[PDB]
Amino acid sequence: ITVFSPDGRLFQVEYAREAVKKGSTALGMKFANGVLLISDKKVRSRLIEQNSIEKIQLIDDYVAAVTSGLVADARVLVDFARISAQQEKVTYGSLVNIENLVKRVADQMQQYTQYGGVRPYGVSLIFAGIDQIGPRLFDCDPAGTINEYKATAIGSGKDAVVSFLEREYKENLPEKEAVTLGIKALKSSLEEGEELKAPEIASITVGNKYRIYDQEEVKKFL
Amino acid sequence: ITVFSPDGRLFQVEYAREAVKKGSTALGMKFANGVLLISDKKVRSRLIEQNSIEKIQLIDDYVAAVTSGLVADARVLVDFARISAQQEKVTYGSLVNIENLVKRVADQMQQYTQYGGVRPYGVSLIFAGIDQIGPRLFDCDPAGTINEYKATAIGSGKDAVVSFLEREYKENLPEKEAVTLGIKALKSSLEEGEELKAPEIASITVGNKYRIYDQEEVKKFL
Amino acid sequence: ITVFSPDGRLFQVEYAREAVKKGSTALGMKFANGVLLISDKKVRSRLIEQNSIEKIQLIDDYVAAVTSGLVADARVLVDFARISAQQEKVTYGSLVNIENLVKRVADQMQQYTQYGGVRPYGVSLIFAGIDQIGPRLFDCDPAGTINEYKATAIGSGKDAVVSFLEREYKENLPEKEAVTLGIKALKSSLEEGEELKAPEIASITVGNKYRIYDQEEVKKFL
Amino acid sequence: ITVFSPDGRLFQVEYAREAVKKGSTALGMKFANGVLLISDKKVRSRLIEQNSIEKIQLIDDYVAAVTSGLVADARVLVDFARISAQQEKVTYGSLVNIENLVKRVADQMQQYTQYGGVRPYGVSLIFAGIDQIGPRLFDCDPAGTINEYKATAIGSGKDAVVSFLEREYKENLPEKEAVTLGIKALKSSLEEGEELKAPEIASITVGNKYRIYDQEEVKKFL
Amino acid sequence: ITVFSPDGRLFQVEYAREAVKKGSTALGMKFANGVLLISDKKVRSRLIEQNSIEKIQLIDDYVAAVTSGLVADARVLVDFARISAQQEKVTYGSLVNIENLVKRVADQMQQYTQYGGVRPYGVSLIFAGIDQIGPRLFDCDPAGTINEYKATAIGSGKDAVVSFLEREYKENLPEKEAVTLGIKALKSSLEEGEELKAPEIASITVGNKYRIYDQEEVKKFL
Amino acid sequence: TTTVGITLKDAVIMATERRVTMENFIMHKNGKKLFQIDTYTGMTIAGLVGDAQVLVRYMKAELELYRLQRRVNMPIEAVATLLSNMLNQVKYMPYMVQLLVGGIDTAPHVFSIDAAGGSVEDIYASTGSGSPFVYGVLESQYSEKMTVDEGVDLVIRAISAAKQRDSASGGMIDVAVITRKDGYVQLPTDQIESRIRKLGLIL
Amino acid sequence: TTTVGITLKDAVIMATERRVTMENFIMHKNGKKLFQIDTYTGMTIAGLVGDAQVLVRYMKAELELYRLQRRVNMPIEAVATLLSNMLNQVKYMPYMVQLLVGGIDTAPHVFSIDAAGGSVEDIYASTGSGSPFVYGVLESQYSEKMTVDEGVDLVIRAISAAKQRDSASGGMIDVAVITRKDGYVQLPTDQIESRIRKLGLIL
Amino acid sequence: TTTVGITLKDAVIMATERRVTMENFIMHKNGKKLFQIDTYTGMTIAGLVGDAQVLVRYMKAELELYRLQRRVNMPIEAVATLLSNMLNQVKYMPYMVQLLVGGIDTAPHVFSIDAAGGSVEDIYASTGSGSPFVYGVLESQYSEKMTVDEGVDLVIRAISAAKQRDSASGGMIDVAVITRKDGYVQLPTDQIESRIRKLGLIL
Amino acid sequence: TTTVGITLKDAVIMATERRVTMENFIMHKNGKKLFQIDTYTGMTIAGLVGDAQVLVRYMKAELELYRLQRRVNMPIEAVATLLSNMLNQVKYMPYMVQLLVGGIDTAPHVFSIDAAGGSVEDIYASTGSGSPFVYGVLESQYSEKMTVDEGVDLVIRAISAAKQRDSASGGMIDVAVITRKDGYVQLPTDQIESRIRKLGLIL
Repeated sequence: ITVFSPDGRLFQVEYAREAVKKGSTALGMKFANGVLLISDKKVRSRLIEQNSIEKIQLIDDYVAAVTSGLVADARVLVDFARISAQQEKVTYGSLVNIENLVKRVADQMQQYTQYGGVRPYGVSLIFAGIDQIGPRLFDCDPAGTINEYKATAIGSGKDAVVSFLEREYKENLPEKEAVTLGIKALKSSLEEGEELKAPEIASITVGNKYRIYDQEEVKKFL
Repeated sequence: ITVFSPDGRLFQVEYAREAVKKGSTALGMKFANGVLLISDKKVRSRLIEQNSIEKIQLIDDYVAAVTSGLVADARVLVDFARISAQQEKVTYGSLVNIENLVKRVADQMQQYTQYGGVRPYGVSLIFAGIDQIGPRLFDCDPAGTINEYKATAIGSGKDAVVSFLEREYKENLPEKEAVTLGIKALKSSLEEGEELKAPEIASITVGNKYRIYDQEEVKKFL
Repeated sequence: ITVFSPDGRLFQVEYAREAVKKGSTALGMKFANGVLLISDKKVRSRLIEQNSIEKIQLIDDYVAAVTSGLVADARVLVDFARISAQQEKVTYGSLVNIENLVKRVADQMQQYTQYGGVRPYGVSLIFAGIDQIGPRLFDCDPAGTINEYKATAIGSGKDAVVSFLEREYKENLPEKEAVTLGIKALKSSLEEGEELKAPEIASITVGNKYRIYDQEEVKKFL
Repeated sequence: ITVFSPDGRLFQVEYAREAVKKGSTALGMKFANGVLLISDKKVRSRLIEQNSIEKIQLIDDYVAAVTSGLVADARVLVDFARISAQQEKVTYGSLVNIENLVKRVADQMQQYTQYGGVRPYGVSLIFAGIDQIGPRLFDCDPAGTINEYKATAIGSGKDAVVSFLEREYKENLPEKEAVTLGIKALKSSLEEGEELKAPEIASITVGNKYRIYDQEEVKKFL
Repeated sequence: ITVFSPDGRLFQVEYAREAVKKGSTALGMKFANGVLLISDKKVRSRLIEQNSIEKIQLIDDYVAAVTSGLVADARVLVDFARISAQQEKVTYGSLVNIENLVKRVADQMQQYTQYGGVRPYGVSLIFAGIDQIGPRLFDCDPAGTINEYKATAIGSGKDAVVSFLEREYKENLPEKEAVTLGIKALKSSLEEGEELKAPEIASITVGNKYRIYDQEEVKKFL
Repeated sequence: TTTVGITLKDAVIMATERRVTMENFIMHKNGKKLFQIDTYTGMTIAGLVGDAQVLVRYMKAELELYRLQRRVNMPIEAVATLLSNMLNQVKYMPYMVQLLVGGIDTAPHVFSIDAAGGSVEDIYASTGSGSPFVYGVLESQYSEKMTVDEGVDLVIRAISAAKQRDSASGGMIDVAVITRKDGYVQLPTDQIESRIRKLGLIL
Repeated sequence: TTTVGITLKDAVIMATERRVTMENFIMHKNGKKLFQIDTYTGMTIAGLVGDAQVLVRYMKAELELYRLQRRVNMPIEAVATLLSNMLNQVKYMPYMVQLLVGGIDTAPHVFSIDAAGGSVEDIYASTGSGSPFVYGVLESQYSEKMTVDEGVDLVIRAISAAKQRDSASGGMIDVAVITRKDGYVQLPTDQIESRIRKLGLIL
Repeated sequence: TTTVGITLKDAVIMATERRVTMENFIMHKNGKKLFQIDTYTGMTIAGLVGDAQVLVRYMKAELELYRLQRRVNMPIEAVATLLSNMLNQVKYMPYMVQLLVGGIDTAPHVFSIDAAGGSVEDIYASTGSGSPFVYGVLESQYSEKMTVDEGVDLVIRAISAAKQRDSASGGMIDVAVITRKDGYVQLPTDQIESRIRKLGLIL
Repeated sequence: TTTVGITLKDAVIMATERRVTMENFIMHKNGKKLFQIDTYTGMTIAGLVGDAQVLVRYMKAELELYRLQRRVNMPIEAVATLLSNMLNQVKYMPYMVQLLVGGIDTAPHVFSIDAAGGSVEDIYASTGSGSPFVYGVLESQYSEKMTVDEGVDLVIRAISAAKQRDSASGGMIDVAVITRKDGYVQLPTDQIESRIRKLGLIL
């Protein structure tokens, strides 16, 4: 699990990544003075309570995450991120750079790829928020590898969504236009004939706290 | 016990789930201001005591669980939920959101899928009760995966019962009509010519504490 | 040892059950205001101190156990049951419900099927006594699975003994009639023309302590 | 992972060195009263935020590192090095010889080739800075082997860059000419018809703190 | 790694010795009132600093060591030797018998051939200096085996150097003649026509501290 | 503080006042010092407030846990024994409390527990600074043959007497009656107030 | 220090002054002793500055975490229970503080918490060296039927009186009003000063 | 010891004297009590010399680590908060110090921190045995509208008055000015002496 | 005890006496209080003998280790920082000592380190019961322009004066001079006696 192959590969980590590819698609993008997240939900049965166990999880008022891959692994990691954010705020009085929070989470993941008696987390996360530097968007994978982005995606439709954004994405769009772009990007990832039900959507702009779009505001984009 | 396969699967957890498909069938469903649970059981012998029968366990006065799979594993997780519920009541003076209890139980199960030197719990659980949000119904599986439901089932008859409920379930039924619906649902999971003996039934409504339907009250629904 | 098979089985646990099957037959039954245990001695060699390494063991004055399977594992579990009874009595001043004691023993057995680094106990037990609820009878297997009974058996002759009790067992018998039915049941488990030589018998009724029958008292029943 | 082959090789360490060969190219060289570092960047797409996940990492004001191989493993060593630098400064008031810091990092890497239950770090590092002896340039590999250099390289283009420097390198160049030579050595390692996108550059001269060339400073070389 | 073969061999320890056979040749010899070390030095690139990471290492002012095999492992053993020499000096006020230092080092190596979850050190050391007994010369191998010598060698040229000294060595040579016998002996171990570049040389005589011969002063003996 | 508990034939009556002081400084006129901790079990608290509060939370939790596990209520003597073990285990860093435990199992029981885990059963008991005054009233006027309504009047009298003479006692009087028939029943204030008038008393 | 918390029909009003002393030495005329710790929850601090400030940081962090985890604000009583558990756990090595916790859940609440974790709910409470003077003003002038506006004037008076007679109190009076409709609102300094004038007071 | 920190429009000015005593015994006439701990951050130290010197090293180390990790300087309030957590965590075995922390982030700030971790922001502050004399001079002559040259003259006066009256203060006055335009700059000794003369003073 | 260290342009001179007492009881007339601890570094010791002897052994061992590891001598200020960290780490169970550390790196340095790890650089310093007397001689007679022979005479005067007035000081004066050209040189006794003879002194 912590073993190099002859070519220098960590096969357990690359298998952890296969688990991530099975999760549903989520994306984030920076726009003029803000950042947003959009999560696809395949919600299934009418017997489910849809009003809970959400894909977009607030880490605090200024930072949110969405995950893909093993659901239980993901929850434990989101818990870790919340607590770790709180420890930083207690220590310094605030959280100046979200990048340090993402590194602490990614360090926890890296460690489960290096020590024996433990498997990697089968998870990918996107973190989005505003710190003292500005709006931020990062991703993080089973290995603890991180990147900061203008736009990005995770889950089964990752590659479709990113192909679309490479062509279509422009910096500094208004919130409404960015949401539209995102909704469109997400649609591109679907099988044709396959329709897109109520995605989760959340955004934040400089000077404010996160808003989660209510079920009504999301429709106006579908 | 904690290894990814090339396709990102955790086979030990998938096998622990096979253990759950062998247990007796239980179900829960929300109704008008309330939630109930119904458990089947195969008592073989007449030499067995009925009434010490350990199925539908109260966690506290407002929360109950049924389980399926390995009965000894299940008993350990029900003790964990009981103690964990008490620790929350002592810390905050009450239990505001049953979902946090279910997460602690599920987090305990996830860890046994991640750390070596230990096997997963071969158990699924349903938790039902009332908190500040209202009536809740959750399930939880060997991986520590949880969902909130309108109605659900676990055990060997799971698939039939869910199919039935998917066609027959309606919200905001009166308790009487819900219990009746649950009994029909459970009966539909049986062998042909196989009679349903007395199941356990428990319900709770907003502003009350759990009631266990006694031996004779149950019989009225058969 | 702590591993699921693809069908969800714990083979080490199932193999520990095989060692239990090789042990001597014992049984217990509830009767009018009481409960008894009968244990087939199955001795050989006039060189052994008969009436020394007793199969029926007092846990306290109100609770006894009989075991089957590996004798050394069994001794360890009985010692654990004794210390665990005293701990409860020191804490609360008395032991209100024998089931909790049985659960503590069962939990210790369960742990040994879940954690690597140990094998299960190759032991089954019957616990019989009187608590604040009335006369009690439980059994407990290598998995830490437990049941409450009106009558039950463990060991090589279990199936015959249960089969026989399933026919002949009547509820609220006088002690002397209960003991006879028990000797009857135990005889039926022997191979053709095999001879039952002095079992251990112990009994207890509400308001008294246990009595172990001595050798002269058992012969009267043969 | 901590095991000798019949010829006395540590294959796990050699496999970790394979991972290092896939990393992006970087180099350092001492010049007149100074030392510099230049890193190539495998730039994903325009969606990647460039201000970010720098290849050149300052360890303190007088010391910097650049790494190649597993990016999460490298991040962990770079954190370790920063803290280890601060611990020396607290202990003695300053950091007299940079080689003791590189040895502390290399010791930590050496351990992960000797104790079981961990894998080696899949990382090589170049450290460059000024101490009491003067300008310093070391490298460090997955085994914890260290060398001091005049000029050196790591990553995929290592062998190309090194052969170029072996012909082209001259001691005591002025900074401008050291940088120009470095850019040349990097271009030498590129696939024909592939274009140098614009590296990271950083230099330090005696008496001074590190400078990180900005994008338009690097432009005058590309 | 800590296992016997049927003929009572420790193959991991035999394999660690294979690593040692690959290092550069070094030798030590006692002469009149003194002892010297000479080390073969594989220069091998003009981009390497010809100054640091020496083969001859001072343990304290009166004791030096030279090593062959895995360089990182060697560095860790030398650090251990240094700290261990200081511990003795603090405890007793000085270091009476250098052999005890060598034994503490050899013990730490022996331990890594006996306890699981670690591999041996792939290192041989020669120690030389002066103590109350006089000039000392010891070797130490992967097993922790030690021997005291008049002259000895380690590295790929060991057999030739030892051959040569076994023929030509003479007790009580003056320093210059000893150094000359030493150099010749090192010349004899090379491949025909391959030239001896600048070796490291250090010597110590009774009532003095070590001196390291400078580049120019070595050249004289070539 | 004044608390009292008395047993009658098939009943336990427990009562307190409500004053919370910091030395002479009356912080709260109306603190709570009487709790139900199980179906047929009450507890009164005296001594350091944070300690007593922590103990009431623990006992609520453990007796609920215990009842679920055993499927019967913890016997009153078992409750006193549990508290004994708890307070004795930290005797050198103690909960600075006096406790009364009262309830019905197969009979009525009142237990008095001290800060070192000493537990003694009695027919009646009183704690806090006002307890000597209550012991005066009780010695003089208690009878084992009293009915519940007489019992209730008796404790109102004892605590009113205590309030008159113990400046660390005051506020409305809290009464609970515990029976097998009706369980643990806290009396409503208007009903306590009404009795205070008919008896001829104050606060 | 002087701090005060009052409940009214659907409001909580909390206020402090701002003096920080070391013995008689006025080091800071203008420290902060009133904090919002959740959407409808405020806290005032008295006692050792370092300990109180550590508590304020914890509480802001824990109430934020709880809210994310539970998706509802911690009930006010739950905040007080939490603090009560935390302070009692370390009662022999205490946070040397008095705390008030006030806010709105389904009803207004003010809780007073001591250094042993004794927590008691009240209609009003006051802490710090200036609190006995506040208690005098409130005994005489407080009414459950006051409006927010008159409650605000009440606490300014009470704290004005404390400042006049307690040399460890002084500086600008800080006021916050907590309602369901407006959340936690700190009254601006110029509004408090306007009130001081209208009522005929100083500092 | 005497140290002082003042804020101005876009400036912080910090200053100390240099005397190190062991009771009455003047051991060192020129100790250092003012340090740059970050690009725009200074600290002054009073109290036990070993504790203070240990803290100066931690803080230089930690603020540099943080700036490398975050790519921006630790906000001044975050520095006071960090110190405040450190000192409180060991309050029963404390660093025996008073600290001033001063600098610019988006604005000038001076924070005073005590041995229990209490931290309060102020417009100006002073620590050490000489501080009450400084507070006299500051009350009388400080104005928020002062220029930097005036502020520097002000602190020389305040420290010169403290040295005249506090025998545990003495030696050369040390001054640093902190701005965004120029960072932390310690004034040269000859510049301070020149001002001492122009103002009509000594030592 | 009396010890002293002085800096001159390119030299450090350190010196001690040798009396070891147990109160008034002169146990040893000829103890050693001055030690070379590195090529260009000396240390003096005052205070508890066992403590100070343990520190000398650590310092000799650590500075030699550091030198082997770094291939340069530890800078004098680094030695003082090392010591300062060590003593402070154990300040509530202290080494009961006062230390002087002197040497030449790029410049001459004297540091004085106390039992809490407080370390201060100065041009000269003295420790032990005899130090006040020494400080009198140095204040009156020290000049930064002195030559080595003059500085040597000065410390002999200073220590001779301390010996006359401090009964816990006595025995032969020990002197060492540290320069880059010559390293640490312990002056021969015969040469010190000759200077005592020359200068006109006693003991």
